[PDB]
Amino acid sequence: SVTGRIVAMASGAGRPVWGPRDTVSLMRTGFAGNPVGFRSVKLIAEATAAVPLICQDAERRYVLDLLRRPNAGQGRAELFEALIGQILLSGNGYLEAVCPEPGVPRELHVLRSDRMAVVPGADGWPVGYDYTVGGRKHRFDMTGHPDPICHIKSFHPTDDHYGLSPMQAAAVALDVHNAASAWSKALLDNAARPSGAIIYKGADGQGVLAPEQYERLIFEMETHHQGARNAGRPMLLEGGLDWKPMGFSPSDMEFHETKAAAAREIALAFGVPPMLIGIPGDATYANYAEANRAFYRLTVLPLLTRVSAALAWWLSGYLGAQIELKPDLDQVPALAVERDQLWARIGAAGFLSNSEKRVLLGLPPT
Amino acid sequence: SVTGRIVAMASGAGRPVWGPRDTVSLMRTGFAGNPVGFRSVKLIAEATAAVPLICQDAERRYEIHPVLDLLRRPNAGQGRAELFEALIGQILLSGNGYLEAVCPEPGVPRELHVLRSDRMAVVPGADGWPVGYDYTVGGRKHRFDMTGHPDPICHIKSFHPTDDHYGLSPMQAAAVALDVHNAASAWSKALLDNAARPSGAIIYKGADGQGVLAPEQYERLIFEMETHHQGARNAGRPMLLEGGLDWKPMGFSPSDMEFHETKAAAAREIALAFGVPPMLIGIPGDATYANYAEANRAFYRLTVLPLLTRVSAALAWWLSGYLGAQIELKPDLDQVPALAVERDQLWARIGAAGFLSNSEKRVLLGLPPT
Amino acid sequence: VALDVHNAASAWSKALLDNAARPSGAIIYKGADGQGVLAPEQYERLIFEMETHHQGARNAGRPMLLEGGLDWKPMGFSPSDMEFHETKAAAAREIALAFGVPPMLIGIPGDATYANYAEANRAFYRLTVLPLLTRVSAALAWWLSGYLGAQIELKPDLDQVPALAVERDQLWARIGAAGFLSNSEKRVLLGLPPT
Amino acid sequence: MMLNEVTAVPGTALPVAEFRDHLRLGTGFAGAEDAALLSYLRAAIAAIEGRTAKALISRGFRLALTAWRWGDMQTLPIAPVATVTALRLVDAAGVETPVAAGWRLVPDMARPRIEALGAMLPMIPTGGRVEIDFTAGFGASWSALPVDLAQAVFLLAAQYYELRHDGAAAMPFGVMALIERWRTVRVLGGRP
Amino acid sequence: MMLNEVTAVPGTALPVAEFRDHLRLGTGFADLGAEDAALLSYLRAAIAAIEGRTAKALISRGFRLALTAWRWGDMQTLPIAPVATVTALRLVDAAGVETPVAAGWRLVPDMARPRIEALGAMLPMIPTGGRVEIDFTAGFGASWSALPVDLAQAVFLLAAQYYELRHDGAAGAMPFGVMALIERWRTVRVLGGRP
Amino acid sequence: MMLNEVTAVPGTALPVAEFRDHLRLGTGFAGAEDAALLSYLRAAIAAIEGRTAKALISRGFRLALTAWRWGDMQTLPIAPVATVTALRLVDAAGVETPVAAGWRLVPDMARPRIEALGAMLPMIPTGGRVEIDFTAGFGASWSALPVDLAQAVFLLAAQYYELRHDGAAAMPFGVMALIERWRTVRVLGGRP
Repeated sequence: SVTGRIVAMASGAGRPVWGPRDTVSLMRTGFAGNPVGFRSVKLIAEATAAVPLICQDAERRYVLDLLRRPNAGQGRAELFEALIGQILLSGNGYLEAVCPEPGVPRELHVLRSDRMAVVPGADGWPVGYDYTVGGRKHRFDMTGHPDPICHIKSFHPTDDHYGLSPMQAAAVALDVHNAASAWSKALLDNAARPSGAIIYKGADGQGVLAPEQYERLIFEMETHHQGARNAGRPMLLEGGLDWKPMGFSPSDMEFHETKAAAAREIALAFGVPPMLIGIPGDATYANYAEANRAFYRLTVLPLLTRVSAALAWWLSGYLGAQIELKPDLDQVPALAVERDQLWARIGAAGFLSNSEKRVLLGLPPT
Repeated sequence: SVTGRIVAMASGAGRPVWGPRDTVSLMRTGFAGNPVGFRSVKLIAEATAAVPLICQDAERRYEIHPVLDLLRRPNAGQGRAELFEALIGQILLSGNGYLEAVCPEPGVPRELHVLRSDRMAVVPGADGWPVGYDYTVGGRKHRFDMTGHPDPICHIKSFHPTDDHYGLSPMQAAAVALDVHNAASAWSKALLDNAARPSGAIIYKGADGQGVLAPEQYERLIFEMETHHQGARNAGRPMLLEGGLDWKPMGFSPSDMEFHETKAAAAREIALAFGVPPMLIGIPGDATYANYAEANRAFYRLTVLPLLTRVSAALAWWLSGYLGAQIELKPDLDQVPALAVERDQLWARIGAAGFLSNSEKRVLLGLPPT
Repeated sequence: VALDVHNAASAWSKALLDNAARPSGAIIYKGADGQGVLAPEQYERLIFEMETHHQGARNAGRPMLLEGGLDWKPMGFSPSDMEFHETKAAAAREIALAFGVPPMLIGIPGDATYANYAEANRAFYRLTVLPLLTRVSAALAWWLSGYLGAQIELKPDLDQVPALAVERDQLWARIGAAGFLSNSEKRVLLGLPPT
Repeated sequence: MMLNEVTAVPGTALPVAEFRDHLRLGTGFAGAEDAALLSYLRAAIAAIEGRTAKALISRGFRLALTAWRWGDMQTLPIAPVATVTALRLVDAAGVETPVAAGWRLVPDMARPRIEALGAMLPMIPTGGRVEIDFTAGFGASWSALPVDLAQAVFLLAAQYYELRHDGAAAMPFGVMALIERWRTVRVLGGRP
Repeated sequence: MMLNEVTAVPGTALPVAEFRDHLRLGTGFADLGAEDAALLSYLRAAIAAIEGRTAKALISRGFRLALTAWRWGDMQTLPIAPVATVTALRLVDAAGVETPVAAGWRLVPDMARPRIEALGAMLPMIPTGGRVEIDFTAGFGASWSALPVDLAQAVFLLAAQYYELRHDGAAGAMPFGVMALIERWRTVRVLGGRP
Repeated sequence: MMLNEVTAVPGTALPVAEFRDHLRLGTGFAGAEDAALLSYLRAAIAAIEGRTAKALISRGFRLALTAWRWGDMQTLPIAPVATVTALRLVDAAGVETPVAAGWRLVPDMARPRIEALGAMLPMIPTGGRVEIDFTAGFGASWSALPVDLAQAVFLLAAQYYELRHDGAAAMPFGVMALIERWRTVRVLGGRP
């Protein structure tokens, strides 16, 4: 805050900082372009929208009607699939709230981030946000307490206003995976293999054959020597004629292992293990119960606990009491191998009494 | 909603926006073209139609509900299973799902028609909300109107980060991999149909450098080649070659495996986009999942139940606008047969944990208490 | 140095797919001389029988009559896969070796050093996370305590952290089965409030 | 695609007077009449304008083709072009209606190409194939040629004169080594 | 990119009086001029033969580079190598009305790659359907006495074989022959690629 | 990088008198005037100073280049150097301000290089490329040359004299075997 007066005047007071130029050229080539970058985002965004939430800080777990029905359009899960789908794509999640009422706003709208930019202002936190579609701006205001936009950032170590968005980190492996799939797509569409060649040198060093001879040569090549029904006709080559059979020596595997390594370094950046989306390779995890448990612990529950904590602070500016809102990490089906060995650990600890092990598992004692 | 006026006037208010330019072509060459894109949709579309639904409003008693009477038979000649497989079969194919509703009586409309998303286009309207949908068959519009309370079309969207009005349709994401699998299969279909391997060649140069053989000689050469030297019954005749003649045996140097490992790798990326595991549809490869109790449980949790819980969430909100009381439809996650290994370790944990009483573990498992 | 091998061997393949020329073959036309171009009426004829009849997936294997002068010399692409592939994955692992993650955690392919994610995630919170967090919280314990008279000690919990469960099982199974000592004596070994 | 020329070169534009100064002058005897010499220069111009795809005297052509290659292209084969006269666009019978806008001639020795404005090029009716009349070549006279190309005509027309049938006899800058830099170097044998 | 020349060599600048002394024709006769239309006719055919193999100019006439689109962002290499004092860079539009522009272009003089090298990070923009004519005088010197003498000796070795044999008759090249003298004036380029 | 020379060699410094003593003396006839001989020595000096990258008469050069290679380098191409005269450093228009400190000429037949003092070399303005005038060569006369290099000039200028066009005729120490030890041997085709 004391250093707020020095970073904002160097970044430019009261102006819009645009930031990433390729925030939309990576979306259409890394999310609608290749299936690995498509699946890895849709795997996480559908998963972080599936974990339920609990209302703590009220002294007892109960705005939950706001999140389950934000607006006329997108549903609870449709809201988080669009919110996390912007943080994984561009590192920045935005949330418009309209509040005709003084507290607990009516609708939540995920403002998409590629048409959204900050303005720092004189000090500290950004003064406004500009939703620039076409040539038209909006200029929201943050010079008040309720602050109509929550701005969820991923970690960015060099920039002060945006996120890093793992698609930007894997931007080379998206281009290796797009082009190597476009290598094989093109190579099936523009490549001449011949099954052979009938060479007619002639009496000279060169000689074409007459159109009475060429229509004869096609007819005995079409009828007798082509097809599956003609594999092996012993092909009397006269004087001068010759059949030189061509090959096609690189047949399989044009950039096959460079594509599969590029297909896994896309999955490395977003955080999904390669068993979940279907990448072939070595068996790192064994039996999917530890691969799903590694997914909901390394890259889903760290991601959703930072979004739900930013929903917890920004929504608590509208109602007076400060609210906490964190994922439940229970009644989620991937952590059942985490949960049953907990229930087997203190369950077989027969020294402590029955009221003393209900409190370890989160059970109300009776 | 406050941002609605500048996003609606950008594309053009009151005029249709047509959306993607090749989703009507990817259905012909990516769903009726290859088996893998065919099977990946039909495996998901016939799985989301299999899962039952729960109609709940604060007591969950509605097993005789009119919506569950509506969904059981939507319209004449299209059952519940044929409705959702035709609805999910539009979501996975073009990213957009649509439902017409006809209502003579102003509540609980009588019929639900899955309007296909090839011939539908949005109207972005005034306040960032689509005012109309245009059903364009031939050269004829329809223009449904959603400036009302019932709003006769629910519009199920997949996530699209660039477009404001449509979805992304995982077929469109794997469209490069559909073109490798369609063409590497047509490589082998062509190679078997127009390619010339000879089993050999019988060179007749002659006394010159070049000489054809006489027509009395040519019938003689075929007759000793047709009768004595061809067939399976003549494999190995020692073939006296006099002066001039020579038998140069030809080969076929790539025999197997023409783009074979780039077709199976392109078959798997089709299965990677829609989200099926490759053991489910039958793609050969490494066994990522183990024994079909994992992969079918990973199928109803990564790509079926996340898809069905938001189609039923749009049906929960669009239908409830037809009957005062709000409705919540969600999948059952009980007596769905692929989540049995999930349900075993729930019943084995709470069944063996004998420190708490019987009426306290019925509510953990979801049973009516006694 | 290992970041510069992994950044450049990935840009080797990005470049190689973007500016490299493989032809599927070449159609040599020398002519009657040693050197001869073909006429513009001949060049449109040569493309049209090559575009229509000889290219594509639908034309894989046309027997291709080559008259005098012409010749089809098929080209290859002799390193196809694996351009610095094993020196990129080995450079990917040295990046993961410096920060201290195990390669099964982030997803680098290779040999399974750790076994089954109950080891590697327990080796992750003991070799490179809890040694790092116990000294960040140790500087927070000393810098903050200068703001409030009483000294403060912040340290990580090492209890209900979910990757140290296999460490916590064999602690509870050793003292749980060792029934020679009493119940109020094994609550203090496990860290429980005595009763 | 035919590409016949409109008018042949007159012969009064060919250097039948300067060819005999190459042929026997300075060293030799001060032999044949002008009709014998002029039959050998145009037999040597047409051997080099076929090997190098040039025109050399700048006569007028008519390129009548039935389908454009791209919609922003159709390179012209005869290389040094200037002043495409008309883009006639006949129908079937052909009342013969010309067009006068939409394209720009791009004078270029590499790819003399017709490159329509924007992205759309004038389309062709059913049966009514489009013809282009253009005047390609270096200059109207013989003194406007590149001199190495004009020398290789004289080195070749003195070969067709001084030895009559296909008999016996390579120097550093010969006939082939002089016209090897006016030939068209293309490496597309592909679909586009 | 057309690259036609504005004016040609006047013919008075060619050393016919020295090429006559090279050919060992004859010294003191009353004729002495029977080949001035011929000895000059093979000097122009051997200068223009070496200008095509070396991409040089040798007499410093004035050229005009009429092109329609800049090749790269800023540099625009010129084909003819020895350049000096680009006269005018005009920027034409759809129809005539040429307007000269100083344009912040500057012409690095170098016999390796003679280029323009825009100093305002972009070459001046070409209108849609308009040309660019670079007028420049490229070459060694105005007279014959300003040439490099190894290149001027290759002209006399070559124009004397067009004199001494009229039709294409086959002739072991000498240590520093015709080809060995111009082979240090050729352009040594190894880029077949997109940039 | 241009490297034009300031002044050509006068011809009164070339040995037109000693060349005819190589050419026809001792064995032969005691043929052509001095302007015919002198056109063949400088046509043989410029063939050997191009193959060996030398200068041989020590005239003055001007190397005008736009970017230095390193900051402690820029080897000079003409090999035997002595007494770099000035390091002019022009601006755009060029009031033409010279610098007089910062660099040391290192006379070396291998890499005649300019090697600034310390680690910083005089930088170049925007547009104002730096020119170096230096006087490279063996000696001002002909008697200061290495005699094997001066013999291979005479062995080559007697070749250009005694046979006129590119005709027919290797001895142990020929023309090539004498100038093969004055040529520049470099094996860097790389980035630095």
